[PDB]
Amino acid sequence: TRTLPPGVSDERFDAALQRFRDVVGDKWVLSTADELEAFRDPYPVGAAEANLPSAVVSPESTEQVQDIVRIANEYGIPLSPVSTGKNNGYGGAAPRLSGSVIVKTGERMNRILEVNEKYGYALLEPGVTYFDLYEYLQSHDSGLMLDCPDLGWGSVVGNTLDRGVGYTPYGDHFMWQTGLEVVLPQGEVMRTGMGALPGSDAWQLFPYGFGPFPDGMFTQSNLGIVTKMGIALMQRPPASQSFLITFDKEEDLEQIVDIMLPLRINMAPLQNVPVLRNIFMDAAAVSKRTEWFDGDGPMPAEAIERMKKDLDLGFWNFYGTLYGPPPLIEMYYGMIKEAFGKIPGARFFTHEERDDRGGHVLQDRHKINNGIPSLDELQLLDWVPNGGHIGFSPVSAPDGREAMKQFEMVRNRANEYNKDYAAQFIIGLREMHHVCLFIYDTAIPEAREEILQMTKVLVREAAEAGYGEYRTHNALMDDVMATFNWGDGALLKFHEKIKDALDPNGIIAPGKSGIWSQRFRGQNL
Amino acid sequence: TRTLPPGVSDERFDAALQRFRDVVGDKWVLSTADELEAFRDPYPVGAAEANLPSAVVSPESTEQVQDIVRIANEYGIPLSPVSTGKNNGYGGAAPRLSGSVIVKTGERMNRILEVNEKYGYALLEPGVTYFDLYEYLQSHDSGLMLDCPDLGWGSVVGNTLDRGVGYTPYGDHFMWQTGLEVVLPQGEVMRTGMGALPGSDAWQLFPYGFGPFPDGMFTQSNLGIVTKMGIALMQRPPASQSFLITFDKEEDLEQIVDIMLPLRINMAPLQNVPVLRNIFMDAAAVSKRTEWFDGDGPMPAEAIERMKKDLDLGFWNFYGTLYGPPPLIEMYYGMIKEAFGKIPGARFFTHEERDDRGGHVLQDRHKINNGIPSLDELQLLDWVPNGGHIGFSPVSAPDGREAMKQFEMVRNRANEYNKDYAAQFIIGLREMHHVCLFIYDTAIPEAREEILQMTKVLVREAAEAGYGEYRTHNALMDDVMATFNWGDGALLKFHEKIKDALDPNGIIAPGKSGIWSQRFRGQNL
Ligand SMILES: *Cc1cc2c(cc1C)nc1c(=O)[nH]c(=O)nc-1n2C[C@H](O)[C@H](O)[C@H](O)COP(=O)(O)OP(=O)(O)OC[C@H]1O[C@@H](n2cnc3c(N)ncnc32)[C@H](O)[C@@H]1O
Ligand SMILES: *Cc1cc2c(cc1C)nc1c(=O)[nH]c(=O)nc-1n2C[C@H](O)[C@H](O)[C@H](O)COP(=O)(O)OP(=O)(O)OC[C@H]1O[C@@H](n2cnc3c(N)ncnc32)[C@H](O)[C@@H]1O
Ligand SMILES: C/C=C/c1ccc(O)c(OC)c1
Ligand SMILES: C/C=C/c1ccc(O)c(OC)c1
Repeated sequence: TRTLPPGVSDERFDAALQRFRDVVGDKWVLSTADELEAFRDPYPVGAAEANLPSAVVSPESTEQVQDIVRIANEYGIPLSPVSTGKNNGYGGAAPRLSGSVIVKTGERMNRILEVNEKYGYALLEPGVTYFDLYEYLQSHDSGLMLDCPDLGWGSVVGNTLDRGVGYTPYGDHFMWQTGLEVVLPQGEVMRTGMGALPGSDAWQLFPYGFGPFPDGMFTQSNLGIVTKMGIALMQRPPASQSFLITFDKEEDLEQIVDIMLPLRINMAPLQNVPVLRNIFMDAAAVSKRTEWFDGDGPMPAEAIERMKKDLDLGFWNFYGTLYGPPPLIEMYYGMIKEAFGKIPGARFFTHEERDDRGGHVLQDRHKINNGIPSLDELQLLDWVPNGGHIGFSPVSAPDGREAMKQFEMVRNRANEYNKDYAAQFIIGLREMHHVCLFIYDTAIPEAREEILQMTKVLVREAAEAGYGEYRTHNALMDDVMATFNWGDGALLKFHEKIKDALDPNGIIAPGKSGIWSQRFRGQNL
Repeated sequence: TRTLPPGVSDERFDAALQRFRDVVGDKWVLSTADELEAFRDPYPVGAAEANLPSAVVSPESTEQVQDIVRIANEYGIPLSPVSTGKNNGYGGAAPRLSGSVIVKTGERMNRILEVNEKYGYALLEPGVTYFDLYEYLQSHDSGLMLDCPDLGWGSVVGNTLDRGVGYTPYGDHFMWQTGLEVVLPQGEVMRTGMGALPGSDAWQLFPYGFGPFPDGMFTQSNLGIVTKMGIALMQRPPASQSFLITFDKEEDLEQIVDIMLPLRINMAPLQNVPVLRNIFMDAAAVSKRTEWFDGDGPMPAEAIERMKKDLDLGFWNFYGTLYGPPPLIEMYYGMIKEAFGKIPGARFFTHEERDDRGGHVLQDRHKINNGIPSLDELQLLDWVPNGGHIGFSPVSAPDGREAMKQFEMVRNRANEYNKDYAAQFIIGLREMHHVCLFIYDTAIPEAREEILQMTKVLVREAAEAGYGEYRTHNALMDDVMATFNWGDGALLKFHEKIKDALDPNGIIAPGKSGIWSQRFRGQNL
């Protein structure tokens, strides 16, 4: 049947659609079943249908966004804002609440408003992709570099709004976000920071402004539709060098992490955001599962050994980058070798030293860690047919015992539900994002349901061990928010109060981060 | 006459006081005229009496803070939270709204809850001063260092909650804040970030947690009473060196700033937060005004030259610190000399090369910039009798011309109101906090009034030129918030909406940052 917003009739939904067309143009509102297929989660989770959009609206400007918001308030139509809608692993462009209208800001609001070479910043609309900004920087012979996630087709803005991550020293996107413009849930427009001071030139210079600092409240949030965002850009260093350290054993995880911490916490000699990837992650990037194993169930030990040998990789593979004058690089690299060289079986390779298939990941990281966006990691989804992934993404202390515990816990369930567990620890100064990608066949109802049930188990079991997720998929948002229930669910109650105050009609992305406005609470969708 | 909360009778106040004594104990509620004299602003602004507390309550736990808040809500009594109450220049411990009860959290909530050597952080109650944490670190032979403002008697927490600043690489306090516990305006308690996850070890490891990120909303804010805060701590480097560069001309300001920017924006060779201080600031630190000029008006140029010559300082004096192995320090100092040595008249001194009176500020910065707290700068307040100061603190782009225009704009009004303009530019990566301290005799009603009128003029003039303040005094909060009125006052309306939703009875620090809850709006308070 036609997907309709909750509580809204065919007839009223038709009238609302026409008003959206009055604002944006007929070509810029999609509402047929065929046209909406493209906006389904590409990596669906759960057997049953879920996260169904009712329409897609593509506004050209902040004023059109305002008008759309006003219409949605009058009709009681929920709006789900995206930038580019490439949140794959977490839902793609699909709304948490079925029946919502997707507001695809990035389709037409895709301008680079300013790149300031002197002060090292950009001012962006939501449709500027990493590729788009890279092209700009290259075209203008900029001395600045961007910080990108693994896939360059996402949005500088949109990735930041979900507190996404990259891998240069500017890898904490939200840290470097400076100023934003947002349309609030009843249609009012607001600028944060120094941008609230008319005529200031400091909107991208000083993030805080005056008074309570609100920008974080627009991240992983349903408090508005963001229309402009600033971000600091790092100066490109004079030289760089990337390296891979292979570690032979699953059980080396503990020592790897413990040796890493003292080298990272001061931002030297580990200057970039290191990643520690398991052999499933690296093999999926360069090969299909049937190259190593075509039986049933989890891949046997002997098959794991063949991936390692054929690709010349370890069970754990550490990738980092160094920057600066050549002698600084050499000094740092020497320190890294000496430290991690304690682990029996450790082998080191720079980006100049390996040109082979297994080395493809190191070459990709050398691009990414130098702000050169890439789509090479899309190959991961060829690991099994109709491949998809979901991101289960607990936070870990930068402690080997903790990391090992988390690894063992996830691996036990992955094996039990027959899903391959590819791991990427993303290593900050004092924490790691432990990204667990389960790669699966999206066509098969039981695969999708095992994914859902396995990840619900892992959310709960992680939380019982004191671990929480940094980011999650539409299907897990209620379960993850339910783990952050210190003080009798104080955090969620606080969010809901602000939600209801700013969005009295319950319009913007209901259910994002488990935050449902009053009219939807307790309805279980 | 007895100071009472607004619309609260003598008897209703006496009843409240009793309820507060029941919670905290008799000794820990102050309510006599002369016990309250000590909580008046030490540097009063304006001729007329303002910012009068009705009582001070000193809780020993979060549970007590919750009960005090519940009592206040029942009675309609405003509560103005402070940590140590040393926000001198901006109000001291005094409340914005006369008749509020000061909640002096730090008197008895003064425990160092954790200092973690491995992960480099502290979890703190509000009463922990910089001197307290320093003593802890020294006693335990820690490898960590703290980051302090110029006066060590403040609160690690309280300073961060007003987005205050220090001078090491960790000098953006709010940037390094990681987790907090807050009592919300009806008495609910909440932990942010990973602290919301029961049993997490990552409260001080990963700041954002899950969902909308709220910690900024409790800074320069009246949304709660903070009871615990975490902060990252830097590893002490193996060596450090501080330096002074003196510049001879008032007109050198533009070139100093333009040369500085490329050396600062990448955190090297200017690793620390540089300060650029004028001769008035440095002379006040070491000498009284009457040493150089006796006369009620602006200091003549010949007296300025005498200050410079006797103290062997410039009109502009640049202070920085370098850290790391001794060869790194040498490369960076050499670069700094080569760049700033292009300004005619520039002279360079390390912390080993001055033992004279004018060198005293260098020695003090060498402490501060190494996380060694000091109160030597209290000498500034001896510039004139009964000395006080107010901070007029605009943000500047790191542009020489902008810094010069601000300098000239402020200097001109200072002349007109007969106040000396002491300047300290605090230089971030992409912005400067341009702190203007006006030092005056707090005992002369007319001087307190000129300070008020002058600074009201400066706020308006600066906003007409596109400059806003990062932080301000109780007397200026409304005027400063009024400058940030892009989009017909959008930012303030947003803040009011949240305030009213969290604080329906209008209890917590009414008027902080210009944010008044519903029962107080449109009033002359
Ligand atoms: C499958 C996968 C995913 C992945 C990755 C590797 C693989 C194989 N590596 C990643 C990495 O290195 N770092 C990282 O942060 N994420 C990584 N991913 C996940 C995903 O690809 C990316 O994060 C991607 O950049 C996110 O998608 P996009 O950038 O297109 O962002 P979006 O879908 O438009 O928005 C995400 C959410 O943010 C909120 N949002 C977005 N725009 C707005 C506006 N304008 N206003 C309000 N809120 C907005 C929404 O919640 C939206 O859903
Ligand atoms: C006169 C002066 C001041 C000064 C300075 C040099 C001189 C000569 N140099 C400074 C510097 O280098 N950096 C800096 O940040 N400030 C400097 N100042 C100003 C002042 O001395 C310090 O900032 C000082 O540390 C601040 O005072 P304190 O640390 O005691 O903090 P507070 O008065 O307790 O709190 C300030 C405000 O924060 C909010 N607050 C505080 N505690 C709470 C709790 N628990 N809950 C909610 N809000 C709280 C209040 O708004 C409070 O007024
Ligand atoms: C190789 C995968 C990287 C990744 C990093 C961070 C994420 O949140 C993520 O989500 C699917 C994926
Ligand atoms: C020497 C003055 C330092 C200072 C720095 C930052 C401030 O906000 C400030 O305010 C009174 C003072």
